[PDB]
Amino acid sequence: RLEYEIKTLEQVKESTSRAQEMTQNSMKALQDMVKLLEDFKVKVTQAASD
Amino acid sequence: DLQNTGILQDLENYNKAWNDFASNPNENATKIALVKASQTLTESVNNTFA
Amino acid sequence: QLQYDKVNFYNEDGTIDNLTMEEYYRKLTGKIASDGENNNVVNSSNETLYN
Amino acid sequence: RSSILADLFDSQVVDGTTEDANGNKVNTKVMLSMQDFGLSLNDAGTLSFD
Amino acid sequence: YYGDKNNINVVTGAGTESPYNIPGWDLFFKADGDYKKQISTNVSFTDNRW
Repeated sequence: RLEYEIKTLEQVKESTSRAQEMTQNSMKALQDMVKLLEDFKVKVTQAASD
Repeated sequence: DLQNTGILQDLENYNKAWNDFASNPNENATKIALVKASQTLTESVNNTFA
Repeated sequence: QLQYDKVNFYNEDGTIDNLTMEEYYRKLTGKIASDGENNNVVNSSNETLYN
Repeated sequence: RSSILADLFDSQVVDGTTEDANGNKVNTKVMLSMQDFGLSLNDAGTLSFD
Repeated sequence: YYGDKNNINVVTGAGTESPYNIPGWDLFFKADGDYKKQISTNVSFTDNRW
């Protein structure tokens, strides 16, 4: 019984791990995009010196 | 069990290569690795039957 | 999902039982293992007679 | 930090300057920060003051 | 948007799936119930007897 339950378990950590890998790339990237978003506002806000 | 535990785990990686190709749906290499596990099972299957 | 799932096994006694391939095999193999337990124990009695 | 920038909003939007001695206008001004006052933010997100 | 209209879906559960991506059109073309409709004239008008 435990061969199945464990060996299935083994993949999940592996799979969950790689999923976590791209996520942080996304999470940090999303902050970067938001960091960008601000930068977009600044230059138009800069343009607001009408 | 020497081969039984090994062969169920071999079948387990047959299953795991799917997880990897699922995680890497593009690369044929993951297929190739996955494919061999596939008939690897069938090979043993035909081995026992005979 | 199939890795979780149970498939329903057409045994030619007419039955069809919903199982993982693992459990089937396990009951298949464990059946065989227990046979030796019975078989060898059955002998265990017998060599006792042999003595 | 993003909210902080909106809490300053570099420019000051006053309207009323144009190419030398042509066009031009005055006074549709809104509030905002002290950029046009003489302060400057470099694209590294840091400030310099005149 | 020419990517797929759905999040990346991958299995994580007792038979469940987990999204971990965004199909761009949501960011580009979906909507915020937080926001309303407003409408404008294009002209701005003074008195004209002068």
